[PDB]
Amino acid sequence: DCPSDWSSYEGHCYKPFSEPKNWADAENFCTQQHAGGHLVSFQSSEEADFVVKLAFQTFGHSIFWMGLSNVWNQCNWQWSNAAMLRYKAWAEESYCVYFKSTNNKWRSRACRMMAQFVCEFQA
Amino acid sequence: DCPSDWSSYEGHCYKPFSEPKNWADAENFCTQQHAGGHLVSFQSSEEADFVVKLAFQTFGHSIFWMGLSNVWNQCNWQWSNAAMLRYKAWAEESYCVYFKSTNNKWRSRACRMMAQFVCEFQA
Amino acid sequence: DCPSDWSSYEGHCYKPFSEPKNWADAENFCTQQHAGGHLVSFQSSEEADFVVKLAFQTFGHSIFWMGLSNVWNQCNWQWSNAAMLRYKAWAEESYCVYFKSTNNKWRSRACRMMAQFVCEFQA
Amino acid sequence: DCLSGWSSYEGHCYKAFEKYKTWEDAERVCTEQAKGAHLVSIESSGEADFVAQLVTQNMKRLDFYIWIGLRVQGKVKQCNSEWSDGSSVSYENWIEAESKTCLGLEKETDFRKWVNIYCGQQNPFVCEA
Amino acid sequence: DCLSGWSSYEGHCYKAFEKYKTWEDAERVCTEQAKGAHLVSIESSGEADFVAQLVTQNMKRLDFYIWIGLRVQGKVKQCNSEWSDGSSVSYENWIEAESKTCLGLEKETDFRKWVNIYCGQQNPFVCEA
Amino acid sequence: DCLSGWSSYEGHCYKAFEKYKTWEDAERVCTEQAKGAHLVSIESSGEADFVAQLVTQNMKRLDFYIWIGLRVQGKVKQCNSEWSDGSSVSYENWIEAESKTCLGLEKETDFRKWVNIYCGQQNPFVCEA
Ligand SMILES: [Ca+2]
Ligand SMILES: [Ca+2]
Ligand SMILES: [Ca+2]
Ligand SMILES: [Ca+2]
Ligand SMILES: [Ca+2]
Ligand SMILES: [Ca+2]
Repeated sequence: DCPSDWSSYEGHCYKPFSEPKNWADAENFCTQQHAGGHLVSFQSSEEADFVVKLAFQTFGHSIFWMGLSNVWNQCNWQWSNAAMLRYKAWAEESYCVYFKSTNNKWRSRACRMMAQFVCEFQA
Repeated sequence: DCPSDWSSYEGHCYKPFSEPKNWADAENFCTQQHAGGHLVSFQSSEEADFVVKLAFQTFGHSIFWMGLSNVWNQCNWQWSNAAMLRYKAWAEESYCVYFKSTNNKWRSRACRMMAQFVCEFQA
Repeated sequence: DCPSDWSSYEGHCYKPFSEPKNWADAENFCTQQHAGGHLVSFQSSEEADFVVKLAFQTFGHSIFWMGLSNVWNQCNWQWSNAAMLRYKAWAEESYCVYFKSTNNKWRSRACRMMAQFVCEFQA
Repeated sequence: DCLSGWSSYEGHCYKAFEKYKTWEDAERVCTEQAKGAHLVSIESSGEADFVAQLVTQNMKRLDFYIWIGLRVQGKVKQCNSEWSDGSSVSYENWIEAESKTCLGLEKETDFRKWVNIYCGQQNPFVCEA
Repeated sequence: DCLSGWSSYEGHCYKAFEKYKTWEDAERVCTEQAKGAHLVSIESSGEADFVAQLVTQNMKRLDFYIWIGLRVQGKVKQCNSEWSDGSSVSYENWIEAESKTCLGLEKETDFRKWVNIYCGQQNPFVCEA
Repeated sequence: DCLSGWSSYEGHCYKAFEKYKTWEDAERVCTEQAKGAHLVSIESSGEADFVAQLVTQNMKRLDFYIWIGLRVQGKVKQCNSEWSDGSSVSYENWIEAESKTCLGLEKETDFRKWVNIYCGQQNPFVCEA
């Protein structure tokens, strides 16, 4: 059951937002937007397609954050020469996932950067 | 003749709309927006330049439908081994033509997809 | 000490505008805005990230003009056979530089084309 | 039966290749490779399942499009000769890569549906004899 | 005479090649074809018409750019010394592909106008001897 | 000591190659240089700057990323297993080029910082032995 401004798809409420924010802020914003509020999670291709067209219908051609962050930070980074990774020199701290409203394809963008977003909750 | 909001070019009226619709719906919306109303049809590069400029001036950086659809449905699809085409599992029914307000190059997209558009009518 | 609604970065005032104009007109517009007013100029990656961010936060996903024009007009154009460059048949007279609010990469676009823009001035 | 590498299915032999080639060249490889072999022809749903199972089972990077042998015969950009307002399509300004007249399978659609893609892409493929 | 396959026009020989090479390569192939041959140098409207003519009549695929011999000599991102505010350009962050310092012909302008494109593109070409 | 054309730095030899190879192909060229050679491993600040200096002093074009020996082990598009809502990441639809799990150096950062790039890119590199 969706508060008249949030849209419904399979028992969930979704809503796109205009003000560009970094990933962190956007995630935290969604939480304060509703009980159980979070940045959009795609559990299927059909949910993805719903959100994408919703986003386009609401704010046109732009880019929006999904609820996936620090994507590679926890991976197993190894120097091919088996040297211990001690010294670090990362240009960008961590990458987050976003989608462009033209399709449901997943793309990465540095989390500190701006993008619009879609929040969702269960109710 | 061009009413309020419609722009004239060579005895034709054009007007960009921002409500995202799929191809079928965009075309129909154009038809009931004025007699002879249709989806913009490009018949020269200057005409395309005009429309593209119009589209960017009015709505900025986005994607817009053009009056061409089911682009390859009537094509001669043949198997390389000359097998008989009977079974078919296209993931997508049809593809329609759209332009990006960035340039006047034609691009293809699944007709059921969301996109903004420009209607056009003569005289 | 930037005017009402202009942003500040390292003693400079910056402001993105929504009305699309070609390069020349956007540059003139910027001059008529304040003394020492011109189309934005990048001197470092920091300033670039600042402006790209401002542009995104203000107008979303779009393309904006930089204060660099006629990029190749004064270059040494030569025919590989050393023929005299008497006859001309250029499609477009000059190319100008712009960025896309998704990042700080430099791109080129014919100067007669529309694009949004960011003005910059000092003090 | 078949040759080493090629799997049998209802009187035919198939083999997935992880050489990233262009449609014209993928077809080329298949012809060089066996008894009048070609890019796979999906002629039934059973075969559709077979090829999908084959692709996933024998392949490393399942994050690309995989070529099948169906494409538009004849160099045409679009086949619809008319605009919605009855005019004849004369002037065209297609981005050559925007003419997706070749077909391939992809992960999203469980390697069972055919998606339109530009023939110039470089993708893995499946051959059939 | 001219070489076989080369059409003459005002005391020079021309030939369209449907190979897809980068500007630098296309220029090399042209040199190898005949003594003193290079990419076409259009010095007059009539020559512009001839080359356009030859292209549309002798080319199988006309949806790409066909290289001509006019380009910027060497490593040049931009030749403008400074920004509109008077400050010199030091820091630059170009996209390699955005430096369109080579010129080619296209169908949209009926192969009669010179369009700026990235030199690393692979397109057909017309040689002149 | 070092072979002809290789620069020494704290007991190791380095050589910049201006070949455009993918990460795996670049690593392969290093491995073919010597039993023990691989792509460069930046393990301290002084080494970071030596390499940075090597690149700017030896490469004729600083317009690309130069590959270094750091990358993700495995065939994982991302290592975060849960969405911010708690859900597990089962379904995914990554563009293969968006998984930037290989690193390189670039002019924007003076070849001192490591950038996340798609392993399938063709970039020049430095080998260390
Ligand atoms: Ca969900
Ligand atoms: Ca028309
Ligand atoms: Ca500045
Ligand atoms: Ca078959
Ligand atoms: Ca000549
Ligand atoms: Ca080391």
